Amino acid sequence: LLFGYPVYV
Amino acid sequence: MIQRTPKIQVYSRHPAENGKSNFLNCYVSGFHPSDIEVDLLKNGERIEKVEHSDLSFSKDWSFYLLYYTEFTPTEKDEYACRVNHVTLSQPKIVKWDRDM
Amino acid sequence: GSHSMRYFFTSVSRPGRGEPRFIAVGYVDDTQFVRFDSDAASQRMEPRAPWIEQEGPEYWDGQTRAVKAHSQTHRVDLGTLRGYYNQSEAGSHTVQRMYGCDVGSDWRFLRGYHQYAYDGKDYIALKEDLRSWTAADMAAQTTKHKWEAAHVAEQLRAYLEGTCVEWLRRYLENGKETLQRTDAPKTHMTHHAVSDHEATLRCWALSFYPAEITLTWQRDGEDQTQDTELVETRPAGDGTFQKWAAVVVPSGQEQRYTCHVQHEGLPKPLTLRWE
Repeated sequence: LLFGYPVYV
Repeated sequence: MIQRTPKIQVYSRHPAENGKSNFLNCYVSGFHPSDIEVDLLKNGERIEKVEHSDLSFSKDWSFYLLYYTEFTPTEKDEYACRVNHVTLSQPKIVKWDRDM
Repeated sequence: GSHSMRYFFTSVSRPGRGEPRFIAVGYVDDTQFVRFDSDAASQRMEPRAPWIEQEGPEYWDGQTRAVKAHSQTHRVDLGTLRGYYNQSEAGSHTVQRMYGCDVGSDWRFLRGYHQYAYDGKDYIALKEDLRSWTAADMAAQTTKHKWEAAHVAEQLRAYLEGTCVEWLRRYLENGKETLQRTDAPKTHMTHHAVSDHEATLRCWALSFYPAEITLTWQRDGEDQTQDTELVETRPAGDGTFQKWAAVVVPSGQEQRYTCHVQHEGLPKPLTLRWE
């Protein structure tokens, strides 16, 4: 199951 | 920018036996960037119905793909894989050797 | 035995030819189970192993939503990295991302990962403590600082240690026929003459799962490492793997050489000889 939170570089 | 040459292996799914259905595979790996051109050849001509695996990559970030098509080998038909990529000046052709 | 789940994402900018190409794939050990391709017609996360096909519409709808959210963050990332590296709008660039978890042979959490590369090189990686970041580039520091301040590691720690391994365990149970199987290598040798005074002995391992395998040659029981041609383990296309190893055997010397095969599927390691 994918990670559910947005990550931006 | 980083550019890594594809390694190429051309081979069948099952041990090749004339008159028995099989899959001809061209495995390309270790390459960067991901744009690559891969064709399967039957007696020198591009085979039209050729599928590929979903792009993925190894621990060192280099990509790998399997290109494949259903075929039935015969004594006389020759097969090969032809690859072009930014690291290759001209298309690299690897012949199928029913022994590699 | 030990198991892993990993997701792999590739986003490639295509200046003048639309939105970035985005591909996501998920694996449990060496078995692919999901895919998303932004160029495909469905626009959905899709099954790639039979055991995941029975998960149901809540799963597929929610994994389609999450994977599209990952696409969009990489779309923004390409623009961010171009700025960071003072790169032109003309060139195509690549972001890659991998995350996931390992469990040990007790099926307890063992290790977690979350890492990025830009144009083929390490950009940023979560450290093994899941609390700190490794960042080599100057440009990458900006990301590290942003992430330290937003407590991204803490959020990632909770996922990798909890959700990630719980869902790995669910998959292991649901795909037990596929994932908890081993296929032992089926082996053989071939012999081909180079010339009159030497020949190539090739030891083959076919139809094995998982991919990890050791194939070596010895000559009078001495390892022949420098003189063995070994090819990369390759997929057969049916979920199994293939590998070979060859030595050049001068005339009358076939009996000196043994090929040694180690693999989880074997009840004991094999010693093969041409005879």
